[PDB]
Amino acid sequence: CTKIINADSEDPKYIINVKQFAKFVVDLSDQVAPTDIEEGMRVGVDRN
Amino acid sequence: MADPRDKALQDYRKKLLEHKEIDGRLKELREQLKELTKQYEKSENDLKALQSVGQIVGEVLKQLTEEKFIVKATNGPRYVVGCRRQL
Amino acid sequence: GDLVGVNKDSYLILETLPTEYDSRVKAMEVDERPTEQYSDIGGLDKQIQELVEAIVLPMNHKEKFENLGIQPP
Amino acid sequence: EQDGIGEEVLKMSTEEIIQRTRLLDSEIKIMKSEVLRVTHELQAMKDKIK
Repeated sequence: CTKIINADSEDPKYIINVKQFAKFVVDLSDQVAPTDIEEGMRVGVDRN
Repeated sequence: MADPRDKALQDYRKKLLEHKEIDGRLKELREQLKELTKQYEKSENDLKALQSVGQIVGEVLKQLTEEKFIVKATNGPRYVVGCRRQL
Repeated sequence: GDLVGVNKDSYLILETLPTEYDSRVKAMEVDERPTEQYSDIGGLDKQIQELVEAIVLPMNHKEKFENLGIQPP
Repeated sequence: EQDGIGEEVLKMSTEEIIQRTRLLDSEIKIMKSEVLRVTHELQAMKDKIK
Protein backbone atom coordinates (compact mmCIF):
# COMPACT_ATOMS: atom_id res chain seq x y z
CA CYS A 1 0.00 0.00 0.00
CA THR A 2 1.11 3.45 -1.11
CA LYS A 3 -0.03 7.08 -1.39
CA ILE A 4 -0.86 8.96 -4.61
CA ILE A 5 0.64 12.36 -5.36
CA ASN A 6 -1.39 13.42 -8.41
CA ALA A 7 -3.07 12.36 -11.63
CA ASP A 8 -2.56 14.08 -14.97
CA SER A 9 -4.66 14.87 -18.02
CA GLU A 10 -5.32 12.94 -21.28
CA ASP A 11 -4.08 9.66 -19.79
CA PRO A 12 -4.15 7.73 -16.50
CA LYS A 13 -0.38 8.14 -15.71
CA TYR A 14 -0.72 8.42 -11.93
CA ILE A 15 2.18 9.59 -9.77
CA ILE A 16 2.47 7.35 -6.73
CA ASN A 17 4.54 7.43 -3.56
CA VAL A 18 5.62 4.77 -1.09
CA LYS A 19 7.09 4.93 2.42
CA GLN A 20 10.87 5.19 1.95
CA PHE A 21 11.43 4.04 -1.65
CA ALA A 22 10.92 5.98 -4.86
CA LYS A 23 7.96 7.45 -6.69
CA PHE A 24 6.54 5.61 -9.68
CA VAL A 25 4.27 6.15 -12.66
CA VAL A 26 1.51 3.56 -12.47
CA ASP A 27 -1.83 2.48 -13.96
CA LEU A 28 -5.12 0.98 -12.79
CA SER A 29 -6.53 -2.52 -12.95
CA ASP A 30 -9.68 -3.60 -14.78
CA GLN A 31 -11.60 -4.15 -11.54
CA VAL A 32 -11.77 -0.45 -10.58
CA ALA A 33 -13.09 2.66 -12.27
CA PRO A 34 -10.83 5.71 -12.65
CA THR A 35 -13.43 7.60 -10.61
CA ASP A 36 -12.57 6.92 -6.98
CA ILE A 37 -8.79 7.15 -7.39
CA GLU A 38 -8.81 10.85 -6.48
CA GLU A 39 -5.57 12.51 -5.50
CA GLY A 40 -3.95 12.19 -2.09
CA MET A 41 -5.45 8.81 -1.31
CA ARG A 42 -3.93 5.59 -0.01
CA VAL A 43 -4.11 2.67 -2.46
CA GLY A 44 -2.92 -0.93 -2.60
CA VAL A 45 -0.42 -1.89 -5.28
CA ASP A 46 1.06 -5.19 -6.47
CA ARG A 47 4.73 -5.97 -6.07
CA ASN A 48 5.70 -6.53 -9.72
CA MET B 1 1.00 15.14 -87.97
CA ALA B 2 4.09 14.22 -90.02
CA ASP B 3 4.77 17.85 -90.89
CA PRO B 4 1.72 20.19 -90.87
CA ARG B 5 2.90 23.15 -88.81
CA ASP B 6 -0.52 23.72 -87.20
CA LYS B 7 -1.16 20.10 -86.18
CA ALA B 8 2.43 19.38 -85.10
CA LEU B 9 1.96 22.64 -83.23
CA GLN B 10 -0.80 20.87 -81.28
CA ASP B 11 0.94 17.47 -81.32
CA TYR B 12 3.20 18.20 -78.34
CA ARG B 13 0.76 20.68 -76.76
CA LYS B 14 -1.54 17.83 -75.87
CA LYS B 15 1.62 16.24 -74.43
CA LEU B 16 3.26 19.21 -72.67
CA LEU B 17 0.00 19.71 -70.78
CA GLU B 18 0.41 16.09 -69.65
CA HIS B 19 4.20 15.85 -69.17
CA LYS B 20 4.09 18.83 -66.79
CA GLU B 21 0.98 17.36 -65.13
CA ILE B 22 2.91 14.18 -64.25
CA ASP B 23 5.95 16.13 -62.95
CA GLY B 24 4.06 18.36 -60.50
CA ARG B 25 2.77 15.65 -58.15
CA LEU B 26 6.04 13.70 -58.42
CA LYS B 27 7.89 16.42 -56.51
CA GLU B 28 5.00 16.59 -54.04
CA LEU B 29 5.66 12.91 -53.32
CA ARG B 30 9.32 13.86 -52.80
CA GLU B 31 8.35 16.31 -50.06
CA GLN B 32 6.02 13.76 -48.46
CA LEU B 33 8.83 11.19 -48.42
CA LYS B 34 11.39 13.74 -47.16
CA GLU B 35 9.27 14.68 -44.15
CA LEU B 36 8.69 10.95 -43.67
CA THR B 37 12.46 10.37 -43.90
CA LYS B 38 13.39 12.83 -41.13
CA GLN B 39 10.66 11.41 -38.88
CA TYR B 40 12.05 7.97 -39.69
CA GLU B 41 15.58 9.12 -38.87
CA LYS B 42 14.58 9.99 -35.31
CA SER B 43 12.80 6.64 -34.90
CA GLU B 44 16.00 4.79 -35.83
CA ASN B 45 18.16 6.50 -33.20
CA ASP B 46 15.48 5.49 -30.72
CA LEU B 47 16.28 1.90 -31.67
CA LYS B 48 19.92 2.83 -31.07
CA ALA B 49 18.97 4.33 -27.71
CA LEU B 50 17.55 1.15 -26.19
CA GLN B 51 20.80 -0.79 -25.83
CA SER B 52 22.44 1.69 -23.48
CA VAL B 53 22.72 0.75 -19.81
CA GLY B 54 23.12 3.17 -16.93
CA GLN B 55 26.44 3.14 -15.13
CA ILE B 56 27.17 3.12 -11.40
CA VAL B 57 28.66 6.40 -10.19
CA GLY B 58 31.46 5.65 -7.77
CA GLU B 59 34.63 7.09 -6.26
CA VAL B 60 38.25 5.91 -6.06
CA LEU B 61 39.72 5.15 -2.64
CA LYS B 62 43.25 3.88 -3.40
CA GLN B 63 45.04 1.53 -5.80
CA LEU B 64 46.16 -1.92 -4.66
CA THR B 65 47.96 -3.30 -7.72
CA GLU B 66 47.94 -2.39 -11.41
CA GLU B 67 44.54 -4.02 -11.92
CA LYS B 68 43.23 -4.29 -8.34
CA PHE B 69 41.41 -1.05 -7.59
CA ILE B 70 39.21 -0.35 -4.58
CA VAL B 71 36.17 1.95 -4.75
CA LYS B 72 33.01 2.87 -2.86
CA ALA B 73 29.70 3.63 -4.50
CA THR B 74 27.27 6.36 -3.54
CA ASN B 75 24.90 3.48 -2.72
CA GLY B 76 26.69 1.84 0.09
CA PRO B 77 29.43 -0.69 0.42
CA ARG B 78 33.05 -0.63 -0.65
CA TYR B 79 34.07 -2.70 -3.68
CA VAL B 80 37.31 -4.13 -5.05
CA VAL B 81 37.33 -3.61 -8.78
CA GLY B 82 39.25 -3.70 -12.04
CA CYS B 83 39.43 -1.41 -15.06
CA ARG B 84 39.84 -1.33 -18.81
CA ARG B 85 43.29 -1.95 -20.32
CA GLN B 86 42.92 1.20 -22.43
CA LEU B 87 41.69 3.79 -19.94
CA GLY C 1 17.04 20.21 -11.11
CA ASP C 2 14.37 18.60 -13.30
CA LEU C 3 12.60 15.35 -12.48
CA VAL C 4 12.02 12.78 -15.21
CA GLY C 5 10.70 9.26 -15.64
CA VAL C 6 13.31 6.55 -16.09
CA ASN C 7 13.25 2.87 -17.04
CA LYS C 8 13.77 0.47 -14.15
CA ASP C 9 16.41 -1.83 -15.59
CA SER C 10 18.21 0.16 -18.29
CA TYR C 11 18.21 3.39 -16.24
CA LEU C 12 17.24 5.26 -19.40
CA ILE C 13 15.03 8.34 -19.13
CA LEU C 14 11.73 8.26 -20.98
CA GLU C 15 9.44 11.19 -20.15
CA THR C 16 9.54 14.60 -18.45
CA LEU C 17 7.33 14.99 -15.41
CA PRO C 18 5.83 18.47 -14.97
CA THR C 19 5.63 19.82 -11.44
CA GLU C 20 6.63 19.29 -7.82
CA TYR C 21 3.97 20.47 -5.36
CA ASP C 22 3.30 19.26 -1.83
CA SER C 23 -0.17 17.83 -1.27
CA ARG C 24 -0.78 20.18 1.64
CA VAL C 25 -0.47 23.12 -0.76
CA LYS C 26 -3.21 21.54 -2.87
CA ALA C 27 -5.43 21.63 0.21
CA MET C 28 -4.71 25.35 0.54
CA GLU C 29 -6.45 26.16 -2.74
CA VAL C 30 -10.10 27.18 -2.69
CA ASP C 31 -12.52 25.74 -5.23
CA GLU C 32 -15.74 26.71 -3.51
CA ARG C 33 -16.00 30.51 -4.01
CA PRO C 34 -17.43 31.57 -0.62
CA THR C 35 -20.17 33.99 -1.64
CA GLU C 36 -20.30 37.18 0.43
CA GLN C 37 -21.12 40.65 -0.85
CA TYR C 38 -20.12 44.16 0.25
CA SER C 39 -23.59 45.07 1.50
CA ASP C 40 -23.17 42.49 4.26
CA ILE C 41 -20.26 44.46 5.76
CA GLY C 42 -21.64 47.59 7.39
CA GLY C 43 -19.56 50.34 8.93
CA LEU C 44 -16.21 49.82 7.21
CA ASP C 45 -16.50 51.78 3.97
CA LYS C 46 -13.17 53.54 4.46
CA GLN C 47 -11.30 50.28 4.95
CA ILE C 48 -13.26 48.47 2.22
CA GLN C 49 -12.13 50.92 -0.45
CA GLU C 50 -8.42 51.12 0.36
CA LEU C 51 -8.26 47.35 0.62
CA VAL C 52 -9.87 46.83 -2.79
CA GLU C 53 -8.08 49.58 -4.70
CA ALA C 54 -4.71 48.48 -3.32
CA ILE C 55 -5.30 44.94 -4.61
CA VAL C 56 -7.87 44.83 -7.40
CA LEU C 57 -6.60 47.88 -9.31
CA PRO C 58 -3.18 46.28 -10.00
CA MET C 59 -5.10 43.27 -11.35
CA ASN C 60 -7.50 44.96 -13.78
CA HIS C 61 -5.85 48.31 -14.55
CA LYS C 62 -2.16 47.50 -14.86
CA GLU C 63 -1.46 50.23 -17.42
CA LYS C 64 -3.19 52.79 -15.18
CA PHE C 65 -0.33 52.60 -12.70
CA GLU C 66 2.13 52.37 -15.59
CA ASN C 67 0.59 55.42 -17.28
CA LEU C 68 1.93 57.57 -14.48
CA GLY C 69 4.61 55.04 -13.56
CA ILE C 70 5.13 53.81 -9.99
CA GLN C 71 5.47 50.45 -8.47
CA PRO C 72 2.11 49.35 -7.06
CA PRO C 73 1.78 48.77 -3.30
CA GLU D 1 4.84 29.43 -77.62
CA GLN D 2 6.23 31.06 -80.77
CA ASP D 3 9.52 29.15 -81.09
CA GLY D 4 7.86 25.73 -80.79
CA ILE D 5 5.81 26.66 -83.84
CA GLY D 6 9.01 27.42 -85.74
CA GLU D 7 10.80 24.27 -84.59
CA GLU D 8 8.03 22.38 -86.40
CA VAL D 9 8.76 24.56 -89.47
CA LEU D 10 12.51 24.85 -90.09
CA LYS D 11 13.54 21.18 -89.84
CA MET D 12 10.88 18.57 -90.66
CA SER D 13 13.04 15.42 -90.99
CA THR D 14 15.82 16.35 -88.54
CA GLU D 15 14.17 16.77 -85.12
CA GLU D 16 10.42 16.11 -85.59
CA ILE D 17 10.99 12.34 -85.48
CA ILE D 18 14.01 12.92 -83.22
CA GLN D 19 13.56 15.73 -80.65
CA ARG D 20 9.98 14.71 -79.83
CA THR D 21 11.42 11.27 -79.09
CA ARG D 22 14.76 11.99 -77.41
CA LEU D 23 13.59 14.41 -74.71
CA LEU D 24 10.39 12.39 -74.23
CA ASP D 25 11.84 8.87 -74.33
CA SER D 26 14.65 9.88 -71.95
CA GLU D 27 12.01 11.70 -69.92
CA ILE D 28 9.60 8.77 -69.66
CA LYS D 29 12.34 6.23 -68.87
CA ILE D 30 13.57 8.49 -66.06
CA MET D 31 9.92 9.03 -65.06
CA LYS D 32 9.35 5.26 -65.06
CA SER D 33 12.49 4.60 -63.00
CA GLU D 34 11.82 7.38 -60.47
CA VAL D 35 8.07 6.79 -59.96
CA LEU D 36 8.88 3.38 -58.44
CA ARG D 37 12.00 4.21 -56.42
CA VAL D 38 10.14 7.04 -54.66
CA THR D 39 6.94 5.03 -54.15
CA HIS D 40 8.48 1.77 -52.91
CA GLU D 41 10.59 3.79 -50.49
CA LEU D 42 7.44 5.70 -49.52
CA GLN D 43 5.61 2.57 -48.37
CA ALA D 44 8.74 1.27 -46.60
CA MET D 45 9.38 4.40 -44.52
CA LYS D 46 5.69 4.26 -43.54
CA ASP D 47 6.02 0.60 -42.55
CA LYS D 48 9.46 0.75 -40.94
CA ILE D 49 8.47 3.77 -38.85
CA LYS D 50 5.49 1.72 -37.62
